[PDB]
Amino acid sequence: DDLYGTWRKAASLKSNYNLPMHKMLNTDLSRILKSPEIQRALRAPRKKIHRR
Amino acid sequence: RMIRKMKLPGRENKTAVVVGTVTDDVRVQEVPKLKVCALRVTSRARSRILKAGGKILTFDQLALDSPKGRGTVLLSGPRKGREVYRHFGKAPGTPHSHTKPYVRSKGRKFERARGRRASRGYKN
Amino acid sequence: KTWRRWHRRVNTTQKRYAICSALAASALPALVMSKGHRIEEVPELPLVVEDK
Amino acid sequence: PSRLRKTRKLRGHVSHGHGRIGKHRKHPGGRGNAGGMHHHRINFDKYHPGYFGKVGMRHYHLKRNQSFCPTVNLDKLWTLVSEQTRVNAAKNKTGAAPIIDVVRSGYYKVLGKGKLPKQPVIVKAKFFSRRAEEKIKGVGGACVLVA
Amino acid sequence: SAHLQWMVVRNCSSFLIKRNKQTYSTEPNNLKARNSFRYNGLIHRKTVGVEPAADGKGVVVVMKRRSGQRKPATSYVRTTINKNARATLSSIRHMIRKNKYHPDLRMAAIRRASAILRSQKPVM
Amino acid sequence: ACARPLISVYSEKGESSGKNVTLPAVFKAPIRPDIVNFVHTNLRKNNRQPYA
Amino acid sequence: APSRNGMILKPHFHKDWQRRVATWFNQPARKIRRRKARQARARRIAPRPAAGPIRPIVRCPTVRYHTKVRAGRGFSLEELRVAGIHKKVARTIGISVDPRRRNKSTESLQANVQRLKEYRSKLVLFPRKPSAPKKGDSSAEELKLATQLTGPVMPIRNVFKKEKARVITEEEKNFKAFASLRMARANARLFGIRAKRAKEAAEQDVEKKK
RNA sequence: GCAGUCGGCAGAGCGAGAAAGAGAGUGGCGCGGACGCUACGCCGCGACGAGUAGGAGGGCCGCUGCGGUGAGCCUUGAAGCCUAGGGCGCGGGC
RNA sequence: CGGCGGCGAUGUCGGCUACCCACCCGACCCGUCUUGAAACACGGACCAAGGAGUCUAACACGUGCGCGAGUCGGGGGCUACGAAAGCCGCCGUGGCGCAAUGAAGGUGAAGGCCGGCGGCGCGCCGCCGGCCGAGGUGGGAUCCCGAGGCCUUCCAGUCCGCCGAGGGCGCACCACCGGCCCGUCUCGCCCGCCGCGCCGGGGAGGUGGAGCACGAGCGCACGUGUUAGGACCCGAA
RNA sequence: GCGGGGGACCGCCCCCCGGCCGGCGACCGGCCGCCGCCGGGCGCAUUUCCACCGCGGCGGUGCGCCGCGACCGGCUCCGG
RNA sequence: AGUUCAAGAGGGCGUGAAACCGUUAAGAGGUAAACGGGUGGGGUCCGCGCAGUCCGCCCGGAGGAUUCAACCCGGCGGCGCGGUCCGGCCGUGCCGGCGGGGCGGAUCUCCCGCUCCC
RNA sequence: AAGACCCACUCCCCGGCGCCGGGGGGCCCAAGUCCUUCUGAUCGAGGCCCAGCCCGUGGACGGUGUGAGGCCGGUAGCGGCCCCCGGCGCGCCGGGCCCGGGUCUUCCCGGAGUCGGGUUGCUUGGGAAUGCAGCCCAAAGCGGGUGGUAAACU
Ligand SMILES: [Mg+2]
Ligand SMILES: [Mg+2]
Ligand SMILES: [Mg+2]
Ligand SMILES: [Mg+2]
Ligand SMILES: [Mg+2]
Ligand SMILES: [Mg+2]
Ligand SMILES: [Mg+2]
Ligand SMILES: [Mg+2]
Ligand SMILES: [Mg+2]
Ligand SMILES: [Mg+2]
Ligand SMILES: [Mg+2]
Ligand SMILES: [Mg+2]
Ligand SMILES: [Mg+2]
Ligand SMILES: [Mg+2]
Ligand SMILES: [Mg+2]
Ligand SMILES: [Mg+2]
Ligand SMILES: [Mg+2]
Ligand SMILES: [Mg+2]
Ligand SMILES: [Mg+2]
Ligand SMILES: [Mg+2]
Ligand SMILES: [Mg+2]
Ligand SMILES: [Mg+2]
Ligand SMILES: [Mg+2]
Ligand SMILES: [Mg+2]
Ligand SMILES: [Mg+2]
Ligand SMILES: [Mg+2]
Ligand SMILES: [Mg+2]
Ligand SMILES: [Mg+2]
Ligand SMILES: [Mg+2]
Ligand SMILES: [Mg+2]
Ligand SMILES: [Mg+2]
Ligand SMILES: [Mg+2]
Ligand SMILES: [Mg+2]
Ligand SMILES: [Mg+2]
Ligand SMILES: [Mg+2]
Ligand SMILES: [Mg+2]
Ligand SMILES: [Mg+2]
Ligand SMILES: [Mg+2]
Repeated sequence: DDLYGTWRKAASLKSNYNLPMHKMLNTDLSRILKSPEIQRALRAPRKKIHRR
Repeated sequence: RMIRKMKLPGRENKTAVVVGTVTDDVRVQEVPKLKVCALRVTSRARSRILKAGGKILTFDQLALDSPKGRGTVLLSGPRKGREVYRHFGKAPGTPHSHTKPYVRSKGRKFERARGRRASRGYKN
Repeated sequence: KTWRRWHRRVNTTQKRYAICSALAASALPALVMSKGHRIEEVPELPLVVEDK
Repeated sequence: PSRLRKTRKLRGHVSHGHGRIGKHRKHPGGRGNAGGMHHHRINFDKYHPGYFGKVGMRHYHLKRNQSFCPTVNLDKLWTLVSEQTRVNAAKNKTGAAPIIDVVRSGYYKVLGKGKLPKQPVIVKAKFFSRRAEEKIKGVGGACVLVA
Repeated sequence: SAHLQWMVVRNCSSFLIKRNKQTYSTEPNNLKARNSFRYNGLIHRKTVGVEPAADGKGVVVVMKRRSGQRKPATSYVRTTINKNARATLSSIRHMIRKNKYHPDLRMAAIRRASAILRSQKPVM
Repeated sequence: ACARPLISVYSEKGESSGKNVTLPAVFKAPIRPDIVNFVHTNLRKNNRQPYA
Repeated sequence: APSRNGMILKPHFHKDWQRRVATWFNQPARKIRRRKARQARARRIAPRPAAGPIRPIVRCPTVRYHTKVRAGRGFSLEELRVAGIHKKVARTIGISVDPRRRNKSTESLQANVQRLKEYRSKLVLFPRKPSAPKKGDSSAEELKLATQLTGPVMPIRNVFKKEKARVITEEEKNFKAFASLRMARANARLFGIRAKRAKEAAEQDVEKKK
């Protein structure tokens, strides 16, 4: 925690270095998708096979 | 740029969304409260926005906040801002062509004589 | 020739980035087992033994 | 990586991407910048206007440190000092204006591009632009010449 | 998370076999031995495994526990089932369905119990 | 992420000591296998003795 | 032949450059050998500092660098004279000497004199015969507390006279910096020709009476 | 198109010519239910398919050597080579 | 198909392919230069092994990664693999970027409103104060508001979700119009003082510029293209 | 007067607390409840579980090889 | 005949390809051979083919098994904050301070050294 | 540099000599040929309990009838021993050297067929001549050289 730092504190044993930043913070895509907020905004799924 | 684009009338309490980098601008004296979603925010821009009382979101948080992007202002950086576009256009050496040429160095003996002065033959 | 560019300089921020990412991955049990280390009985994966 | 190069997909094709009619010969057109006034003249005039000819005075022994004058604009003028320097000057009421020596930070001349924030300042430089000094006077402030 | 670990190991795991236009995962709790996100037995918080018992009779079922995810010593709970075939499938189906424990692996585990039990019944 | 658990520090005989170190934040860094492989493919060329 | 829009390049590869190519495969070997020579020197001059003698404060010339101070070759003879150090004992007690350097100003002279008097205050001088101390040699306490110094001896730093926030006066608010620069350039450009014109029109107008 | 495998915490819909809600409140026994989803995956419709020079993509095509990996193979027989044997792949090849 | 038949253990069943043979139709020998090759154009008797777009540098553009108005330690230094990796920040010297223009001397990137005063004859032509303040027009992905409405006996009656006439703010970008900076030209009136000068500054209108007009660069890697190098390989007199 | 030391301020960080709030699904314990599984008892055979048999039915898949028929549907070429 | 695991390694000898040649076997043969498409015939082997498939449920038939359900004990696991059960830990959360510290700052201001001055 | 006036220590080095505490070379230093088994040969395969065969600061490598941490040489180790050659300290004899800083006064001081000029030729980024050389001219001393445009004045 002093070699590379936390996010609140920089690296004590490096000159100017902080921990890299997450481009997304919650990576649980399944937990994101089946959460209620997205599901109320989704349209109805079209699950039916219309073959020739 | 993000300050002035959310500054427009009717864009209050509303989230700035960019699918690129939010970089700092040091010729900015006052930073108002901004709710921002971006791919990357530069470290000083994070400090300025968070010390301004704002929120920085990422896109997975944006999806849980607004699943259809309601209350959003989608923004872009200047897509002609790179220096390649000053070289792009009409060929320099044709009339009324304000295109930067490719020079190894700039100076009085670097691409200034023949096609660029009326005295040295001709001027375009 | 000898003067082929044998050596590659990597940016210092990226070298610390890769050290950060490899350390972060060395604490998730799926990734080290997918590396093939036999850890199915270690008592905790960031396996810290005391300083003796 | 030689394995991502185009030469791996060109194995089995006779002319190696250089044509059967006009081949890959040695130097068809001269070496380097040959014919820049004769047969490459259209390219040289269309893309490099002013390449040929001789303009302006010679200066035989040029010392580039002599004309060294790195400039700064007024929009980055407060970036030379810290943030508490600006906010303490903002909150105090005695009119005690901070000094920005741009020679100290590494610039010799002040040009005036941006808007300058409404509070007094004393700016020291070796040279000033007219628009820079009139903007510092307009915001309230002083321009101090140093050497 | 699990999707991130999957995006790491989906092509660069040691359990990956890519031969003869097929793909298999030799992971210990991978029902169907399939390199998939769903059937991967390492990246999930909740995993089911089914394999033969230590002695040659019976089917042991493996459930991943909720707390010690980073603690592989106490993580998996093993239960040997030495019953008849219908009772063994009833036990596995009740462990998966009544617990609601990762319920899309129900008949992958049921069919694996059936395959191990058939492999344990001797040939003439 | 931001949640940092309490790693148990183990002893000579392998059982868990009473000690606890909170998890360093470098273990919550973005795990970027493309960047790690880029850093690996460029730093591993740096020990190469020349041949000609 | 040139293609479309691109730079005109002049590569200096028209000579037989491949004989005189200097690869750097002995770079970590040179670094490791220079390091061992440095530690061998530091071990040889065992209480004397490893980097070398003390170097004075010099102002760089040639306006790009004249705000910056740095380490010069040696203290000049008038600096040693004002510090009261003989110019031959200076190099024996560890002072760099530059005979060639003039002084043109008092302040750099005095700053390096005070540097010399700050260095002789720190100098722990071992006696020349080890079982018999002499008149000016250091005492046995600082002999036993002598160490080998690393880095430059009292390293040279840029000091900045930081100015507090002042109330701006009306004289500084009325001073016209750009106008004074333009008039300064005009007066410097026109000093000789105006003097010639004044002298000519002064001496030739005496023809009215002579 | 598919994260909707939304299951005794159940109710299994969304091809149907016509903008939108199978919305919610309040006054007037027997313990069951195929497959799927390497999301760089899988599925469905429709149209199309000449090719020199040339360009681009995919190669679970091939050689050598290095870094990881396969608790890999191997003197109960490796590489190589031969083969009227068995095959796979549009093919490179295996 | 919730229809059937026949043949089987030492002579038969199947094996599209795989070896040989038979027959019908098709079928001139490849590579190359060429408008045109099977050519009475050249190279090739046969087989094995070797055998030709590489590397370095520079530049351009595209793409990937990191950081980002900065970026970069490459040179130096400190502490088996390891000649690696880690560190240095008062090692960012320096490079490129953040500013251009002029031959150069040089100069160097918004302004308007209000209070006070035919000097002239800034009603016009400067400075004292305060305030507001970085342009506009058209198009413009997205987004915002909502006249009304999306049934289950029927009137209400609320909340949520959805749709929506119309009206908005308008990203990037394009086109146009203004604006600002340097060169140069034309016209014309002023303003300054330590030295009032062959001084210094300003305005209006055009016009030349590789500019500004709220950044986008740097480093690394990959790919193509153009070069300088033996430069895809072999070849002179 | 210089340079340096001391102090204050400001910002950030770390640690004690006092209080809300969030998470424990990258990160838990204790008891209580409901469930499921494992083991050991009691239960004792119109239950359960094994293995065989019928040319058994039901539903799926295929017949060893060589064949034929039937109707359904699609595209066609004709004819009355 | 002998050595050797092996002369199927015999002193230019490990492996021993192709071109080319000898012999054996089989097939063929007047439009030089060779090839593409389509069959047919004969061989070489292969399928260790040659009375041909099991799987799930139910019915019947005899057989075997100390065997099912339900209740008791113990262990393990999963899951309303059990509205507001008890306690911890963590926060890219915040507020409070009779708080106790590090770092930084171009934010301000008692002692020492040093330089002129009697 | 010398004189006068003050201030201030008697220790540097040579030639010999004896005494005290890095370099070459030589010789060495852990532990399986344990029990079965494959084989032409094993260094392969299995096993070695309650010390999970033994050593491991040694699991580099090579050799030995495939494949070896433990068979051998080696490897590791601030591991050992014996010579040799230094370097480094103290001590003795002889010899040398019998030495300075400050203040004031009085004296003194410089490299020529060289610089420099012209011309020629070569060279350089050096452009009315950067350097060199030949030839011709040919110095001065408050002088000379340089101060990247030839020349005069300052
Ligand atoms: Mg082609
Ligand atoms: Mg050709
Ligand atoms: Mg090509
Ligand atoms: Mg051509
Ligand atoms: Mg042609
Ligand atoms: Mg070429
Ligand atoms: Mg011509
Ligand atoms: Mg071309
Ligand atoms: Mg040194
Ligand atoms: Mg085609
Ligand atoms: Mg024919
Ligand atoms: Mg040809
Ligand atoms: Mg012809
Ligand atoms: Mg032909
Ligand atoms: Mg003919
Ligand atoms: Mg020919
Ligand atoms: Mg021939
Ligand atoms: Mg070959
Ligand atoms: Mg790029
Ligand atoms: Mg090495
Ligand atoms: Mg190009
Ligand atoms: Mg060649
Ligand atoms: Mg080339
Ligand atoms: Mg030749
Ligand atoms: Mg043999
Ligand atoms: Mg042999
Ligand atoms: Mg042989
Ligand atoms: Mg015959
Ligand atoms: Mg063994
Ligand atoms: Mg060995
Ligand atoms: Mg061996
Ligand atoms: Mg062993
Ligand atoms: Mg041994
Ligand atoms: Mg040994
Ligand atoms: Mg040794
Ligand atoms: Mg020359
Ligand atoms: Mg002069
Ligand atoms: Mg001159």
